[PDB]
Amino acid sequence: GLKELRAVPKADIVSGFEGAKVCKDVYPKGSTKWPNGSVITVGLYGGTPYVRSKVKQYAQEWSNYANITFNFVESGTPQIRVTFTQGAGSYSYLGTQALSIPSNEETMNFGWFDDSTSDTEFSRTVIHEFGHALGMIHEHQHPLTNIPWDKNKVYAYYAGYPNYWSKKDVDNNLFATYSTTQTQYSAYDTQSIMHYSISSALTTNGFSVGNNSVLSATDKQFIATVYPR
Ligand SMILES: [Zn+2]
Repeated sequence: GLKELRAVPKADIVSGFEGAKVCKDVYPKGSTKWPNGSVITVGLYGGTPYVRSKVKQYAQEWSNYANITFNFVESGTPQIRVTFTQGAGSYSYLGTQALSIPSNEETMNFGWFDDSTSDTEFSRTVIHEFGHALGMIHEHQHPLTNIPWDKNKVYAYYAGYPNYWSKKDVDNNLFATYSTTQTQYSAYDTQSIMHYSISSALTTNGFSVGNNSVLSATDKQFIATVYPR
């Protein structure tokens, strides 16, 4: 199979955020569009056969609309390298930033899948992370109220693997970024698979915001414009 990746220190994975389904922005230590028509190699590291089959299943949905294909392989150094490290959050580098990640590290992680995971949850989270793998950013419609973060909790969550974000890192990279609307679309698309989920595990009111679980009309149109036939 694939050569194993360097080990995650499971002590750096922060405990006590059970059922926190957070997409983490991640940045390489230091254009993201793939060449059009690319066939991108993907390797899966760990996970059960069931979980790995679901990832394949939903990732490849993007190719219905984009002129990009994912070739799931078990040899060499795949271009996208997917782990299943529990509790680390889910994430992907953006687009061709994957190609900047050392070969012994992952480029994508799914932090909460198991063999009881719903089809909708696989669809939502897999398509979403693969959206970032194609270069899409979060859609975030900033609410009029502002977000009621439990700042203590937010600091604790983002302090560990993979970000290792200090308090100032969190204030600049998280609160600042998500204090205003963020979009890649002309009109906002409440339906986008790329919407940024705000977990109630990180807020104070029980406030949460969720993700749509399938590709929107706008998602389908945008990605075909980026990667046309
Ligand atoms: Zn995301």
